[PDB]
Amino acid sequence: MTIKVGINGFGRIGRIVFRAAQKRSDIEIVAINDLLDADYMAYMLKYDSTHGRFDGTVEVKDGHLIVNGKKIRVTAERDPANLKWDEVGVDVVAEATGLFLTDETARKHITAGAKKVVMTGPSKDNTPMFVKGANFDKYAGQDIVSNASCTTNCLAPLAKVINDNFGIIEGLMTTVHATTATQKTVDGPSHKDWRGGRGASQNIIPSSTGAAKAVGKVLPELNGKLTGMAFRVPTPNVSVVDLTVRLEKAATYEQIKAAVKAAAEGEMKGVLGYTEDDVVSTDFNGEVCTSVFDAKAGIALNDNFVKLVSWYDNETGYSNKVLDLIAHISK
Ligand SMILES: [Cl-]
Ligand SMILES: [Cl-]
Ligand SMILES: [Cl-]
Ligand SMILES: [Cl-]
Ligand code: NA
Repeated sequence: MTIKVGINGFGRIGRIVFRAAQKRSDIEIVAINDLLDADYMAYMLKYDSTHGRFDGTVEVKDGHLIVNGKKIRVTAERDPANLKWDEVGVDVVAEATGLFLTDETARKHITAGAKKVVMTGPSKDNTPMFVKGANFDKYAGQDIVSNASCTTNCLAPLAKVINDNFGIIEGLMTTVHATTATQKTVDGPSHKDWRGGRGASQNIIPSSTGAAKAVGKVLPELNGKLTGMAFRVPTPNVSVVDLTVRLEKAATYEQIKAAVKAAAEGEMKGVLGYTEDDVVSTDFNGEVCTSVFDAKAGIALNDNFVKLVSWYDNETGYSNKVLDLIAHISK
């Protein structure tokens, strides 16, 4: 009904999740933790290069934050066991620091008073992952879950539809992805990912992403049938997937369009979108759907070998689904 949420990590996702929460009445952010002074969090919230100025009022009082007349407890604990979430009545924690993606590390929020935790990234251990449009129904009361990755949220719903209707024998996917915080402005160090340390604005950078393989986990029926890679390009936000699949049942492109459009207007409304316009990436900046099929962009070699294209706002879509998952596990 009215779920109290605590955000750990006020980075890109933390902040977009925060903004999306203002527009929902069933969820309230009541606390934020990060290694930042309240006055600086206020700044990061008020102004955003990609999504413009915060629609609302934000002031600082007594080292805490006041957003639209509500107190938000601001803390700067490095170790999550000290967060004392129960003091501000937190039901669920959105773990968004990118550092606690295992059960033992995330479990600390529960030790600190929170009832459940939602990792805003794919889990490094086998913490179960949930993707709206793919397997929310599979949630089974676990107290710690993952909302997977932004790319998986784009791919899973589309793949599910395609597979349910025509059967995916095998597929390879590519995502042309926007630049992110892990990259560098100019050629710099990235010991675990050499290419990733190259100047982001000057290059097309190949990168790895198990996101395609991870679909196998949220959609068991596709386990071992998909995999892929990514190219990081110089745009600040919004990415796109290029799924190339081989189908069991023959289907004309017109039939595929109809299948997706049906899903978008029906069962997967709000998750999977459909467009026939001449769109470009900026047209999805701010998009809430996690996957928006681009009918005109895709191409079919034949009734059984097709290349499908779907857009996604890697910050906004995912952030909204984090909230959707929080709401879902709180039923
Ligand atoms: Cl806003
Ligand atoms: Cl999983
Ligand atoms: Cl679902
Ligand atoms: Cl469901
Ligand atoms: Na709210």
